[PDB]
Amino acid sequence: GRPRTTSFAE
Amino acid sequence: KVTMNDFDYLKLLGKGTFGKVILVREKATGRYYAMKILRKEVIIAKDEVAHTVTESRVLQNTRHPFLTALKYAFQTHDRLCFVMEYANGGELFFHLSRERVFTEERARFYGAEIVSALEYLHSRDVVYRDIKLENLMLDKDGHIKITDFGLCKEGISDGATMKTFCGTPEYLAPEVLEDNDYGRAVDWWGLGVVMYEMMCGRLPFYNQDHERLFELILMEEIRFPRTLSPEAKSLLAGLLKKDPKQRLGGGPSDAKEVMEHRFFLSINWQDVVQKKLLPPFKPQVTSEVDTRYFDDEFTAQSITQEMFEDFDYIADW
Ligand SMILES: Nc1ncnc2c1ncn2[C@@H]1O[C@H](COP(=O)(O)OP(=O)(O)NP(=O)(O)O)[C@@H](O)[C@H]1O
Ligand SMILES: [Mn+2]
Ligand SMILES: [Mn+2]
Repeated sequence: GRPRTTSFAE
Repeated sequence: KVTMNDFDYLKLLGKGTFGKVILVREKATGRYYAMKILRKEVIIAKDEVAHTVTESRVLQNTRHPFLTALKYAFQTHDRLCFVMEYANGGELFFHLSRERVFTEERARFYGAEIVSALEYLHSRDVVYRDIKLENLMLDKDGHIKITDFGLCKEGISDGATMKTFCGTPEYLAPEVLEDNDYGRAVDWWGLGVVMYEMMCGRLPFYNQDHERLFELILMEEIRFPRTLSPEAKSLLAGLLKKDPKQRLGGGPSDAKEVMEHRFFLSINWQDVVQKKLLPPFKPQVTSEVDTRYFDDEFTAQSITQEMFEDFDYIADW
Protein backbone atom coordinates (compact mmCIF):
# COMPACT_ATOMS: atom_id res chain seq x y z
CA GLY A 1 0.00 0.00 0.00
CA ARG A 2 2.71 2.47 1.16
CA PRO A 3 1.58 5.71 2.90
CA ARG A 4 2.53 9.25 1.77
CA THR A 5 6.12 10.25 2.49
CA THR A 6 7.23 13.68 3.76
CA SER A 7 10.62 15.40 3.50
CA PHE A 8 12.80 16.72 6.34
CA ALA A 9 15.82 18.97 6.92
CA GLU A 10 18.00 18.94 10.04
CA LYS B 1 3.98 43.69 -8.65
CA VAL B 2 1.87 40.52 -8.43
CA THR B 3 -0.75 40.26 -5.65
CA MET B 4 -2.93 37.56 -4.03
CA ASN B 5 -6.08 39.18 -5.52
CA ASP B 6 -4.91 38.61 -9.13
CA PHE B 7 -5.95 34.94 -8.77
CA ASP B 8 -9.08 32.79 -8.16
CA TYR B 9 -8.58 30.00 -5.56
CA LEU B 10 -10.38 26.86 -6.74
CA LYS B 11 -9.18 23.67 -4.97
CA LEU B 12 -6.40 22.08 -2.93
CA LEU B 13 -4.04 19.84 -4.93
CA GLY B 14 -1.61 18.95 -2.17
CA LYS B 15 -0.76 19.63 1.45
CA GLY B 16 2.39 19.14 3.48
CA THR B 17 3.62 19.95 6.98
CA PHE B 18 5.27 23.15 5.67
CA GLY B 19 2.98 24.19 2.79
CA LYS B 20 -0.15 24.01 0.61
CA VAL B 21 -0.48 23.75 -3.20
CA ILE B 22 -3.70 25.22 -4.62
CA LEU B 23 -5.14 25.20 -8.18
CA VAL B 24 -5.43 28.84 -9.21
CA ARG B 25 -6.71 30.79 -12.20
CA GLU B 26 -5.16 34.11 -13.27
CA LYS B 27 -8.06 36.56 -13.67
CA ALA B 28 -6.47 38.58 -16.50
CA THR B 29 -5.49 35.64 -18.73
CA GLY B 30 -7.86 32.84 -17.70
CA ARG B 31 -4.85 30.49 -17.49
CA TYR B 32 -4.55 27.84 -14.78
CA TYR B 33 -1.56 27.39 -12.47
CA ALA B 34 -0.54 25.58 -9.28
CA MET B 35 0.32 27.95 -6.43
CA LYS B 36 2.57 26.72 -3.62
CA ILE B 37 1.92 28.81 -0.50
CA LEU B 38 4.39 28.84 2.40
CA ARG B 39 4.04 30.72 5.72
CA LYS B 40 6.93 33.08 6.59
CA GLU B 41 6.65 32.62 10.38
CA VAL B 42 7.00 28.80 10.15
CA ILE B 43 10.05 29.10 7.85
CA ILE B 44 11.92 31.66 10.01
CA ALA B 45 11.21 29.70 13.24
CA LYS B 46 12.57 26.44 11.80
CA ASP B 47 15.58 28.25 10.20
CA GLU B 48 14.67 27.16 6.65
CA VAL B 49 15.10 30.54 4.86
CA ALA B 50 18.19 29.41 2.89
CA HIS B 51 16.37 26.38 1.44
CA THR B 52 13.26 28.42 0.52
CA VAL B 53 15.34 31.07 -1.31
CA THR B 54 17.23 28.28 -3.15
CA GLU B 55 13.84 26.76 -4.16
CA SER B 56 12.90 30.08 -5.80
CA ARG B 57 16.36 30.53 -7.39
CA VAL B 58 16.35 27.04 -8.95
CA LEU B 59 12.81 27.59 -10.31
CA GLN B 60 13.90 30.98 -11.72
CA ASN B 61 17.09 29.73 -13.40
CA THR B 62 15.90 26.41 -14.88
CA ARG B 63 14.31 25.70 -18.26
CA HIS B 64 13.75 22.06 -19.28
CA PRO B 65 10.72 20.17 -20.70
CA PHE B 66 10.63 17.78 -17.72
CA LEU B 67 10.96 20.36 -14.95
CA THR B 68 7.98 22.37 -13.68
CA ALA B 69 8.45 25.97 -14.82
CA LEU B 70 7.80 29.06 -12.69
CA LYS B 71 5.49 31.81 -13.97
CA TYR B 72 5.55 34.16 -10.94
CA ALA B 73 7.12 34.26 -7.49
CA PHE B 74 5.76 36.86 -5.07
CA GLN B 75 5.35 37.60 -1.38
CA THR B 76 2.95 39.27 1.05
CA HIS B 77 3.44 40.29 4.71
CA ASP B 78 3.10 36.70 5.99
CA ARG B 79 3.20 34.39 2.92
CA LEU B 80 5.58 33.20 0.17
CA CYS B 81 4.01 32.17 -3.14
CA PHE B 82 5.27 30.14 -6.12
CA VAL B 83 2.99 30.27 -9.19
CA MET B 84 4.04 27.16 -11.15
CA GLU B 85 2.74 25.48 -14.30
CA TYR B 86 -0.07 23.08 -13.41
CA ALA B 87 0.59 19.37 -13.90
CA ASN B 88 -2.93 18.13 -14.80
CA GLY B 89 -1.94 14.47 -14.67
CA GLY B 90 -1.24 14.26 -10.94
CA GLU B 91 1.57 12.44 -9.11
CA LEU B 92 3.28 9.30 -10.40
CA PHE B 93 2.39 8.07 -6.88
CA PHE B 94 -1.34 8.29 -7.73
CA HIS B 95 -0.98 6.20 -10.91
CA LEU B 96 1.37 3.61 -9.45
CA SER B 97 -0.79 3.17 -6.33
CA ARG B 98 -3.82 2.51 -8.57
CA GLU B 99 -2.06 0.22 -11.08
CA ARG B 100 0.17 -1.47 -8.42
CA VAL B 101 3.01 -1.91 -10.93
CA PHE B 102 4.08 -0.55 -14.34
CA THR B 103 5.45 -2.59 -17.25
CA GLU B 104 9.22 -2.32 -17.83
CA GLU B 105 8.59 -0.30 -21.01
CA ARG B 106 6.35 2.19 -19.16
CA ALA B 107 8.91 2.54 -16.35
CA ARG B 108 11.63 3.02 -18.99
CA PHE B 109 9.70 5.94 -20.52
CA TYR B 110 9.34 7.76 -17.17
CA GLY B 111 12.87 6.80 -16.16
CA ALA B 112 14.34 8.26 -19.37
CA GLU B 113 12.56 11.57 -18.78
CA ILE B 114 13.75 11.73 -15.14
CA VAL B 115 17.36 10.98 -16.27
CA SER B 116 17.10 13.80 -18.86
CA ALA B 117 15.91 16.23 -16.16
CA LEU B 118 18.60 15.16 -13.66
CA GLU B 119 21.34 15.44 -16.33
CA TYR B 120 20.14 19.02 -16.94
CA LEU B 121 20.05 19.87 -13.21
CA HIS B 122 23.55 18.44 -12.67
CA SER B 123 24.87 20.39 -15.70
CA ARG B 124 23.50 23.54 -14.00
CA ASP B 125 25.39 22.55 -10.79
CA VAL B 126 22.15 21.65 -8.98
CA VAL B 127 21.58 18.48 -6.91
CA TYR B 128 17.88 17.74 -6.40
CA ARG B 129 18.04 15.51 -3.24
CA ASP B 130 14.31 14.64 -3.06
CA ILE B 131 13.47 12.24 -5.94
CA LYS B 132 10.22 10.54 -4.94
CA LEU B 133 6.93 9.48 -6.50
CA GLU B 134 5.10 12.39 -4.81
CA ASN B 135 7.45 14.90 -6.49
CA LEU B 136 7.17 13.37 -9.98
CA MET B 137 4.13 14.69 -11.81
CA LEU B 138 2.57 14.10 -15.20
CA ASP B 139 1.51 16.99 -17.45
CA LYS B 140 -1.64 17.02 -19.65
CA ASP B 141 0.20 15.06 -22.37
CA GLY B 142 1.63 12.40 -20.04
CA HIS B 143 5.22 13.64 -19.81
CA ILE B 144 7.14 13.89 -16.53
CA LYS B 145 7.23 17.22 -14.68
CA ILE B 146 9.55 17.23 -11.66
CA THR B 147 8.17 19.54 -8.98
CA ASP B 148 9.24 20.50 -5.41
CA PHE B 149 12.72 22.05 -5.62
CA GLY B 150 12.64 22.65 -1.85
CA LEU B 151 15.75 20.66 -0.99
CA CYS B 152 17.91 21.58 -4.00
CA LYS B 153 21.51 22.69 -3.53
CA GLU B 154 23.20 25.10 -5.95
CA GLY B 155 26.88 25.44 -6.85
CA ILE B 156 27.62 21.70 -6.82
CA SER B 157 29.92 21.09 -9.81
CA ASP B 158 31.69 17.81 -10.67
CA GLY B 159 32.67 16.11 -7.39
CA ALA B 160 31.62 18.93 -5.00
CA THR B 161 29.96 17.94 -1.72
CA MET B 162 26.99 18.81 0.55
CA LYS B 163 26.54 18.42 4.34
CA THR B 164 22.82 18.94 5.10
CA PHE B 165 21.05 15.84 6.50
CA CYS B 166 17.90 16.06 4.38
CA GLY B 167 15.62 14.27 1.92
CA THR B 168 12.70 11.89 2.46
CA PRO B 169 13.34 8.95 4.91
CA GLU B 170 12.33 6.06 2.62
CA TYR B 171 14.43 7.49 -0.24
CA LEU B 172 17.65 8.42 1.58
CA ALA B 173 20.93 7.20 0.12
CA PRO B 174 23.20 5.12 2.47
CA GLU B 175 25.92 7.81 2.39
CA VAL B 176 23.40 10.43 3.65
CA LEU B 177 22.81 8.14 6.66
CA GLU B 178 26.52 8.35 7.45
CA ASP B 179 28.43 11.27 9.02
CA ASN B 180 30.10 14.10 7.07
CA ASP B 181 29.55 14.92 3.38
CA TYR B 182 28.04 13.44 0.20
CA GLY B 183 28.06 14.09 -3.56
CA ARG B 184 25.59 14.35 -6.46
CA ALA B 185 25.22 10.55 -6.71
CA VAL B 186 22.36 10.74 -4.18
CA ASP B 187 20.02 11.64 -7.08
CA TRP B 188 20.84 8.36 -8.84
CA TRP B 189 19.96 6.39 -5.71
CA GLY B 190 16.64 8.28 -5.65
CA LEU B 191 16.06 7.36 -9.31
CA GLY B 192 16.81 3.75 -8.35
CA VAL B 193 14.16 3.75 -5.62
CA VAL B 194 11.45 5.14 -7.96
CA MET B 195 12.45 2.72 -10.76
CA TYR B 196 12.27 -0.14 -8.22
CA GLU B 197 8.81 1.01 -7.11
CA MET B 198 7.63 1.24 -10.72
CA MET B 199 8.89 -2.21 -11.74
CA CYS B 200 8.54 -4.21 -8.51
CA GLY B 201 5.43 -2.66 -6.94
CA ARG B 202 6.98 -1.72 -3.57
CA LEU B 203 9.81 0.25 -1.96
CA PRO B 204 13.14 -1.66 -1.85
CA PHE B 205 13.32 -1.09 1.92
CA TYR B 206 10.45 -0.35 4.31
CA ASN B 207 9.55 -0.12 8.01
CA GLN B 208 7.21 2.38 9.76
CA ASP B 209 9.89 3.15 12.36
CA HIS B 210 12.65 5.41 10.96
CA GLU B 211 15.42 3.77 13.03
CA ARG B 212 14.65 0.32 11.57
CA LEU B 213 14.20 1.81 8.06
CA PHE B 214 17.67 3.43 8.18
CA GLU B 215 19.23 0.12 9.22
CA LEU B 216 17.61 -1.54 6.17
CA ILE B 217 18.89 1.14 3.77
CA LEU B 218 22.42 0.77 5.18
CA MET B 219 22.57 -3.02 5.81
CA GLU B 220 19.93 -4.97 3.84
CA GLU B 221 20.45 -6.34 0.34
CA ILE B 222 17.83 -5.68 -2.34
CA ARG B 223 15.69 -8.48 -3.70
CA PHE B 224 14.26 -8.82 -7.20
CA PRO B 225 11.16 -10.63 -8.56
CA ARG B 226 12.35 -13.75 -10.50
CA THR B 227 10.51 -12.58 -13.63
CA LEU B 228 12.20 -9.16 -13.83
CA SER B 229 14.36 -8.89 -16.98
CA PRO B 230 18.18 -9.19 -16.58
CA GLU B 231 18.62 -5.61 -17.85
CA ALA B 232 16.14 -4.28 -15.24
CA LYS B 233 17.82 -6.29 -12.45
CA SER B 234 21.18 -4.83 -13.57
CA LEU B 235 19.84 -1.25 -13.65
CA LEU B 236 18.30 -1.50 -10.19
CA ALA B 237 21.39 -3.21 -8.70
CA GLY B 238 23.51 -0.47 -10.26
CA LEU B 239 21.40 2.52 -9.17
CA LEU B 240 20.87 0.99 -5.74
CA LYS B 241 24.54 0.20 -5.07
CA LYS B 242 25.22 1.37 -1.50
CA ASP B 243 28.67 2.81 -2.22
CA PRO B 244 28.17 6.03 -4.26
CA LYS B 245 31.55 5.50 -5.98
CA GLN B 246 30.41 2.06 -7.25
CA ARG B 247 26.89 3.32 -8.14
CA LEU B 248 25.61 3.74 -11.71
CA GLY B 249 25.94 7.48 -12.23
CA GLY B 250 28.32 7.74 -9.27
CA GLY B 251 31.41 7.95 -11.45
CA PRO B 252 32.94 11.17 -12.97
CA SER B 253 30.73 10.98 -16.09
CA ASP B 254 27.55 11.19 -13.95
CA ALA B 255 24.40 10.84 -16.15
CA LYS B 256 26.31 9.29 -19.06
CA GLU B 257 26.73 6.05 -17.06
CA VAL B 258 22.95 5.79 -16.54
CA MET B 259 22.17 6.79 -20.13
CA GLU B 260 24.52 4.16 -21.55
CA HIS B 261 23.21 1.28 -19.42
CA ARG B 262 21.75 -1.66 -21.45
CA PHE B 263 18.28 -1.10 -19.92
CA PHE B 264 18.13 2.15 -21.93
CA LEU B 265 19.52 0.68 -25.21
CA SER B 266 16.24 1.40 -27.08
CA ILE B 267 16.30 5.07 -25.99
CA ASN B 268 17.41 7.89 -28.30
CA TRP B 269 18.29 10.67 -25.83
CA GLN B 270 17.66 13.55 -28.22
CA ASP B 271 14.15 12.19 -28.93
CA VAL B 272 13.51 12.20 -25.16
CA VAL B 273 14.41 15.87 -24.52
CA GLN B 274 12.64 16.99 -27.73
CA LYS B 275 9.39 15.23 -26.62
CA LYS B 276 9.25 13.09 -29.81
CA LEU B 277 8.22 9.87 -28.05
CA LEU B 278 4.57 8.85 -27.51
CA PRO B 279 3.50 8.78 -23.80
CA PRO B 280 2.26 5.34 -22.56
CA PHE B 281 -0.59 7.14 -20.78
CA LYS B 282 -2.34 10.40 -21.58
CA PRO B 283 -4.34 11.99 -18.70
CA GLN B 284 -8.07 11.86 -19.48
CA VAL B 285 -8.90 15.34 -18.15
CA THR B 286 -12.04 16.96 -19.63
CA SER B 287 -11.23 20.50 -18.44
CA GLU B 288 -8.36 22.46 -16.87
CA VAL B 289 -10.19 22.33 -13.51
CA ASP B 290 -10.55 18.50 -13.62
CA THR B 291 -8.60 17.12 -10.62
CA ARG B 292 -9.46 13.40 -11.01
CA TYR B 293 -5.76 12.50 -10.73
CA PHE B 294 -5.32 14.07 -7.30
CA ASP B 295 -6.34 12.33 -4.07
CA ASP B 296 -9.78 13.07 -2.59
CA GLU B 297 -8.06 13.61 0.80
CA PHE B 298 -6.81 16.94 -0.61
CA THR B 299 -9.37 18.06 -3.24
CA ALA B 300 -12.36 17.74 -0.88
CA GLN B 301 -10.81 20.11 1.71
CA SER B 302 -12.12 23.66 2.07
CA ILE B 303 -9.81 26.64 1.45
CA THR B 304 -10.94 29.64 3.52
CA GLN B 305 12.52 42.72 2.97
CA GLU B 306 16.29 41.97 2.71
CA MET B 307 15.82 38.38 3.97
CA PHE B 308 13.71 37.27 0.96
CA GLU B 309 15.46 39.57 -1.56
CA ASP B 310 16.20 36.92 -4.22
CA PHE B 311 12.63 35.54 -4.02
CA ASP B 312 10.54 37.71 -6.41
CA TYR B 313 10.22 36.84 -10.14
CA ILE B 314 8.14 37.50 -13.28
CA ALA B 315 8.68 35.13 -16.27
CA ASP B 316 9.82 36.01 -19.80
CA TRP B 317 7.34 33.53 -21.33
N1 LIG C 1 3.20 22.22 -10.24
C1 LIG C 1 2.33 21.40 -9.63
N2 LIG C 1 1.17 21.02 -10.28
C2 LIG C 1 0.31 20.20 -9.66
N3 LIG C 1 0.41 19.67 -8.43
C3 LIG C 1 1.58 20.07 -7.81
C4 LIG C 1 2.55 20.90 -8.32
N4 LIG C 1 3.58 21.09 -7.42
C5 LIG C 1 3.22 20.37 -6.40
N5 LIG C 1 2.01 19.71 -6.56
C6 LIG C 1 1.31 18.82 -5.62
O1 LIG C 1 1.41 19.32 -4.27
C7 LIG C 1 2.11 18.35 -3.44
C8 LIG C 1 2.98 19.05 -2.43
O2 LIG C 1 3.84 20.00 -3.08
P1 LIG C 1 5.41 20.02 -2.74
O3 LIG C 1 6.01 21.09 -3.54
O4 LIG C 1 5.97 18.64 -2.87
O5 LIG C 1 5.34 20.44 -1.18
P2 LIG C 1 6.42 20.14 -0.02
O6 LIG C 1 5.90 20.72 1.20
O7 LIG C 1 7.74 20.60 -0.48
N6 LIG C 1 6.45 18.48 0.18
P3 LIG C 1 7.68 17.54 0.76
O8 LIG C 1 8.90 18.44 0.91
O9 LIG C 1 7.77 16.52 -0.30
O10 LIG C 1 7.27 16.96 2.03
C9 LIG C 1 2.90 17.49 -4.41
O11 LIG C 1 3.29 16.23 -3.88
C10 LIG C 1 1.96 17.45 -5.60
O12 LIG C 1 0.95 16.44 -5.40
MN1 LIG D 1 7.16 17.10 -2.20
MN1 LIG E 1 9.69 19.68 -0.55
